[PDB]
Amino acid sequence: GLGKDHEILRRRIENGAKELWFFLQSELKKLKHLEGNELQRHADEILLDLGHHERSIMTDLYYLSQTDGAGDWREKEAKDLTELVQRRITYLQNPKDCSKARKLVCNINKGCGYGCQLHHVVYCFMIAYGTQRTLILESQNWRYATGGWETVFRPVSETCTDRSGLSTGHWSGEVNDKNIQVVELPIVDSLHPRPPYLPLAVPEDLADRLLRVHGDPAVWWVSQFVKYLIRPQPWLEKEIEEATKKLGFKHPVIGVHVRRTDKVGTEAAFHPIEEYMVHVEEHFQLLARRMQVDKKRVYLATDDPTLLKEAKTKYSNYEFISDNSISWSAGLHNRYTENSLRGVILDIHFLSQADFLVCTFSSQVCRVAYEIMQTLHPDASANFHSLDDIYYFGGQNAHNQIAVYPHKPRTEEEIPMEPGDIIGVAGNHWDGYSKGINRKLGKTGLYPSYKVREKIETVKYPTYPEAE
Amino acid sequence: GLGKDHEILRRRIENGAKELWFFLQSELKKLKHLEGNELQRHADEILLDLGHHERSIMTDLYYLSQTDGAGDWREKEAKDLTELVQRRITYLQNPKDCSKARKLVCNINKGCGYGCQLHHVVYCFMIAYGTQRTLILESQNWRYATGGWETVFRPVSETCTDRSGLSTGHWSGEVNDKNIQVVELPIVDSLHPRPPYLPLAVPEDLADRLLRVHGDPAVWWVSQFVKYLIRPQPWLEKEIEEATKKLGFKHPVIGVHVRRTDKVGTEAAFHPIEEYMVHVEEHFQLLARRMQVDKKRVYLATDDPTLLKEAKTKYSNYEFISDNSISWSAGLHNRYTENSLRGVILDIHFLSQADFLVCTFSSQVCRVAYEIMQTLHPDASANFHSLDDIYYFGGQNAHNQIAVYPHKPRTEEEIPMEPGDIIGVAGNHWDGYSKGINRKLGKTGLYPSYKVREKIETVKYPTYPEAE
Ligand SMILES: Nc1nc2c(ncn2[C@@H]2O[C@H](COP(=O)(O)OP(=O)(O)O)[C@@H](O)[C@H]2O)c(=O)[nH]1
Ligand SMILES: Nc1nc2c(ncn2[C@@H]2O[C@H](COP(=O)(O)OP(=O)(O)O)[C@@H](O)[C@H]2O)c(=O)[nH]1
Repeated sequence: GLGKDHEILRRRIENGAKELWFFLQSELKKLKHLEGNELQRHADEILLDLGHHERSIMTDLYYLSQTDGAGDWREKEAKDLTELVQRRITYLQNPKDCSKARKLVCNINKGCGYGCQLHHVVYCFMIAYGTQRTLILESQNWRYATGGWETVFRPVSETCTDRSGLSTGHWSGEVNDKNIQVVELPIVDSLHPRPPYLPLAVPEDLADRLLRVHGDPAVWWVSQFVKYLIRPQPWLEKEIEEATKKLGFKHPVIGVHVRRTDKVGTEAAFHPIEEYMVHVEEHFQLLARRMQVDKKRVYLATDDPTLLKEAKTKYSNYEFISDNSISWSAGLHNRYTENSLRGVILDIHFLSQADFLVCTFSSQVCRVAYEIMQTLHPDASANFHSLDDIYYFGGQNAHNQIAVYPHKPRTEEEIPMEPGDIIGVAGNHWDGYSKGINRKLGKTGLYPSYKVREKIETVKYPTYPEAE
Repeated sequence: GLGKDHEILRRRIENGAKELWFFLQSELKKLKHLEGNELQRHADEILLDLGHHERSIMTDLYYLSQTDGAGDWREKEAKDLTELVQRRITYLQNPKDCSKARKLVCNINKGCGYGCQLHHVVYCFMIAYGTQRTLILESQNWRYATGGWETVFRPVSETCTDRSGLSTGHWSGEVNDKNIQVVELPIVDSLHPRPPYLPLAVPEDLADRLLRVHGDPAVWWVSQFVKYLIRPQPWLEKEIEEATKKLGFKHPVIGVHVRRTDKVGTEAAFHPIEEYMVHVEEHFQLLARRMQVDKKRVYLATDDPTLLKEAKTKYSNYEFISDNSISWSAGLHNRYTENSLRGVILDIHFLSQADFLVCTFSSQVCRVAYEIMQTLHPDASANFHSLDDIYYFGGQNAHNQIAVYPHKPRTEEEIPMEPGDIIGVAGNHWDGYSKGINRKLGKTGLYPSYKVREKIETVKYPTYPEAE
């Protein structure tokens, strides 16, 4: 039948939202007959009260997601899917005869940072999976560690790591390469023609089961290849375990990635420590409603060695967990060394293990951590707050949404929408509005974020029946 | 396991609420840097936007309550519970040997109106059910019908309507009356001592099952005795069927009870038609998100014969279903007579069949309609908006709540609250705040309504196993 707690919680969520609406209607009407100081003090007081009121609703929603076996079922179903995908990838990557295997050769040496390079391999991997070719990762002279991938990670194959074959060619399309045994894939920006096995689409054979389980199936798919790629060598597995003990990493803990140095004034903006911490504080207030928070722990990953001292001074009621020598190694002068490589691998590891992630998704470092985080819980798709971009995968196809409720523009900055219009989302402004193009009309501008739904794209991937 | 629609909807409720919070933080920050007419225009625009947003959340919460068979299950369980209770009541009321049966004698001539008098009979009935006494209703000279209860309703017993017995006494307590066959019950104001079988408590053997099904078990329990009492005589049953056809009562329709005449200046205030209609319009806006509303219908029940015309000209886009001659029969100089009794019974009936009820809960007329409504759907506990009181039953024990989140008073009109404090609630101001007494501190004042939860009270009632 129906669960007692499920029904109490659903009714409490309804009633809490109603009480919030009652409160808002009364307070905004009072507010619009004030001025000067009294107007501003009341505005602030309303926001304070709304914060706690909204967090109690979120708290009941968290409980609703777990009652009456839901949490256990979601865990068992997520575990079952990941074991299936990993089992497929492993079968693909370990043919019996390497001399006769179809192969796709990826070169790690894209000229960029660790996250960008890791995502390059993921993109190679996703296309190899889609074309039923064993991924051959060539990583000699990898600028972080010229010994190659196996400096930190397991080889991507136990049986087939050789690039030999009866015929080799540069990628030219799935059909043309039908009978070519070894195909060389370039970086995505040089890829012509593009195949369908790219983010943010998901395999159509997994799409239905994924909706039952995960809030963002596109990231889940990406993360399955990240999971396989970062299988640690024995020594790295030990380094992570030793770091966990030495740093005192324990829960609850919130991860904060503050990207500075060369990202400032090229691809992203400078963000002061206070802009990250408002969301850290907001989230610990949430956690405190459902668990006791002995100590407010923040794992701080940054390429600015001076930030740790600044944060500690400004937030003395927080315990900042952070490896300042790792920060030093991320500086421009030492970035492309093995010591630095392991610094970022560890920072990304602990970022990914946190209960919540606050950062700028414009940085590949945070995206990797967010991606890995998906492999650690049934549905961690919402456990982040980004100060700029929404989730994206460099080289993805167009991210589209579908308008569900009509919108009449109130200013010229807003675009109109009718239920069913394809909206190409460029970003969420985290203020109730997103920016995108209404492809129906060809107009670009702002629209209310709640009035659209995600347009999840599917692709016919192989399902590797033999892997069972 | 978990339903696909259930999970999509829960996540959409979460995101919808997140986006509402993002919107409010942005818009309230903007409001506090505006003044004058500019400030008032933006505040009105924000409220329009918020309304549509809140209803999209409420709509999804509605859909959530129906997915994966929850509606069918809720329907079947509500039917079993009422069939069980009615079967028990019918067993209690119809002993084989009336001359030997324990009886409780109730006199209908409490000096008040029909709703108050019906609830007096409910109060007698409830105490009779708890003490395993057959209810004996004495209704001669009823101010509404000199011929008594059976002028309109069926006798409360088919086998035992005679007050005879070997001993008789005035109420003096279940223990002192253990061996007294016939006990005479006064009105609740003169009841000494009080037994446990009064609202808002519910029977402990039903309490868990009612929480799975119903949002206000106290009203559900009351409604079970109302349902039994208003079983109609043949002439009145046909009268109801003919009024339905003649008035064009069909769905969707919203019931509006406007109580004036002698209630104004004594127990309630005058409320203009506009005040009821804002909530009528708001609920039709909600309904339109999930269904096609061909016409916006209102069943107007009122004791002011001049209102139907004013309402019709003020709301030319609405269809008003009303019996103006019933409104006239309710006039002060002619209210206590059968034709008027018939009028209020039909008015209450149609109010109770509406999809939503807008009224003043300070009027017993609306409370009766709200109670009957609980017997028409699995869970209609929330299908109302009162302009003044919350639900209450005349004579009920103290309605207490339990503070769940702490509260520091911002003004002197508010009371402090700590988790666990017992709060005796006087009312809900429908603005985010309630009024009550923090019984721990002995302070009266205002507190945020969402910070408390309802303290469901249970009583050990007989279960009448023999009734199966
Ligand atoms: N250890 C560590 N290294 C960082 C951090 N932020 C940036 N770096 C270094 O700078 C590089 C940034 O390049 P990339 O991973 O492609 O991410 P992006 O440039 O921020 O988009 C990383 O790979 C690291 O080597 C940090 O918080 N910790
Ligand atoms: N037919 C009809 N009678 C009404 C209406 N409002 C009030 N009355 C009459 O006035 C009485 C009001 O007394 P009561 O039922 O105890 O409720 P209350 O006085 O409003 O709290 C009703 O019982 C009716 O007899 C109405 O809308 N329709």
